[PDB]
Amino acid sequence: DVQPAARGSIVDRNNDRLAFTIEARAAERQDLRQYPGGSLAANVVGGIDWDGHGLLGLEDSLDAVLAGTDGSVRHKAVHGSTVVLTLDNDIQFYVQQQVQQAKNLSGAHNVSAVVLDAKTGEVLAMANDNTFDPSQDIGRQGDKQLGNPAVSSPFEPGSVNKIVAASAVIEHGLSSPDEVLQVPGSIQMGGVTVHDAWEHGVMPYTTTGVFGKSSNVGTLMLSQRVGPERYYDMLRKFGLGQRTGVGLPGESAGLVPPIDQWSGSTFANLPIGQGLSMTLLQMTGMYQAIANDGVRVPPRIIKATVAPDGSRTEEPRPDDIRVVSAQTAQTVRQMLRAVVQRDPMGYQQGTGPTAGVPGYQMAGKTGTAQQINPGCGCYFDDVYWITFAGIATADNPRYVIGIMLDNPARNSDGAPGHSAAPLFHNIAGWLMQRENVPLGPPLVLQAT
Ligand SMILES: *C(=O)[C@@H]([C@@H]1NC(C(=O)O)=C(S[C@@H]2CN[C@H](C(=O)N(C)C)C2)[C@@H]1C)[C@@H](C)O
Ligand SMILES: [Co+2]
Ligand SMILES: [Co+2]
Repeated sequence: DVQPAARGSIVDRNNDRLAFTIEARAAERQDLRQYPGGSLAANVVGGIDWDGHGLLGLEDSLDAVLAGTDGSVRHKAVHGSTVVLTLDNDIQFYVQQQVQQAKNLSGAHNVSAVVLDAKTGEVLAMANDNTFDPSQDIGRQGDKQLGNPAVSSPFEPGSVNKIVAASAVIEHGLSSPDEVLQVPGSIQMGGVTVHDAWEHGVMPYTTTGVFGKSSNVGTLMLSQRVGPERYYDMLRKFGLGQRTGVGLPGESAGLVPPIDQWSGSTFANLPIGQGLSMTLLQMTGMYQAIANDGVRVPPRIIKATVAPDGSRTEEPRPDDIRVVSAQTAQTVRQMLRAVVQRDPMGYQQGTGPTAGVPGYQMAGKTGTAQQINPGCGCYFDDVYWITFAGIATADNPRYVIGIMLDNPARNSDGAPGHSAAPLFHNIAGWLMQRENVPLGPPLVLQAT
């Protein structure tokens, strides 16, 4: 009497299959969910329950689309639609493997990475270490990552947030890349004292150098020119504190204190990336706005759905959001090249030279942010999120990469330190090579 719907499949942007169903026998007939990639993108895809309905991930959140509706006799069975993701399995597989061995090498508790298409904001890879395998029983995998931290688990971004300040001073005409500043080693601001990560007297950093060397004092001086209201406004335009709408269950909104509630010291913290939280996707989404000539396209991971007859409906495109002008966005991309610039004499070296890839105009930003000690309700001294976000490339934006490491003891490649810059190098360089992308004067970070 019952006519069963056949579960639809989940495929990547090139119709490469991630999840699909085969017919078997046991209550006699029995559908078997196949995951040919094992753990590949399982943070996104999810897994099935014993009854063949989704248990978690997109298998669950899109279950209605994928399961269809059983028929009877007459009511015709509505077979499940196939879901096409924006993911590129080749990119996802490379990125997911690099994330796992950045975790092993660095000693971090967890690692995640997001790659967005620069122009559309489509999610090309989203990965975390320790990803579970939905072809095996989930009750055997308590030691595994079953979820999707890149959207669910916010963190404080540290100096990667300084893209907001850079964008605001350039957009409002308050400074220019070549302005020579005078940056003391510390200032008193809103009742507190902010210090640069290195002791120094007054340095003649250019505005480019303030972000290239990640000077907190320089960042806050420039942020004083912007003001709290224009700064908070730019935070919101970059999409912070708000869900992206990417189409994945468990998305966190992060946390941005609304301006009417700031304490006297909020403005001394937010511009350098403390006192607010965001997900890795929001973080990467900020750099996508600058990559896309100032126009933020909220990221999306559903590309389309295919009906059982074979007809294809594209997912509707989210509306653009103008954050800064194209001229401003191009200026910020060029400035962020200083972060990855090498200088043997040290003077004109950024904080992330290992993130540079010779022959390409890589641009990016390093971050280190203290975490909150759960017992004192205060910051740890020596527990950090490490972050990096960057654009490949400044002159031709194609890819946007965001990375977070939860408290590594070493670099992402295993050398002493605690930088994610080498992970960006690996991924960004590989994206250029695999597409045979073809290959000016040094930037001035520090004047005389
Ligand atoms: C931003 O994350 C903080 C400052 N900017 C940077 C930076 O982007 O590199 C740092 S961390 C810098 C690099 N590694 C040095 C170090 O002493 N360690 C190995 C821990 C210092 C600044 C702290 C901003 C939030 O203060
Ligand atoms: Co009827
Ligand atoms: Co290399």
